[PDB]
Amino acid sequence: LLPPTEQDLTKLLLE
Amino acid sequence: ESFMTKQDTTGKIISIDTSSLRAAGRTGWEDLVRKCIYAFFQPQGREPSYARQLFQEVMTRGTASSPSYRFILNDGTMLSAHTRCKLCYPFIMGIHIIDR
Repeated sequence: LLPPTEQDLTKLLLE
Repeated sequence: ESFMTKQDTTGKIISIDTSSLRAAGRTGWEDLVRKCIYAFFQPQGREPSYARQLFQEVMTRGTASSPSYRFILNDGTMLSAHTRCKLCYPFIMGIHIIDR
């Protein structure tokens, strides 16, 4: 299991 | 006060629903999600993180639940949250309740 990076979360929150 | 995630069956978060947080009238909510998640994935002293423990449990038996974990907003406000997740039919629905 791999934690999300700050860019990943940016992705998610834009969608 | 809460928000929701779905993860695929490798653990990658594939979406977040911030609806109820956005309906809640407080600023700061982006920092809040960002912080709560990172806490959720933080190792626990020497035991694995709550996110690793729940992911192993939910995949083996379709439900898992974490104790409370604390995290700190940009202005040093201290919060706590806990997570419950279920395997749905294929994906992991998680909810994160903020005890304030």
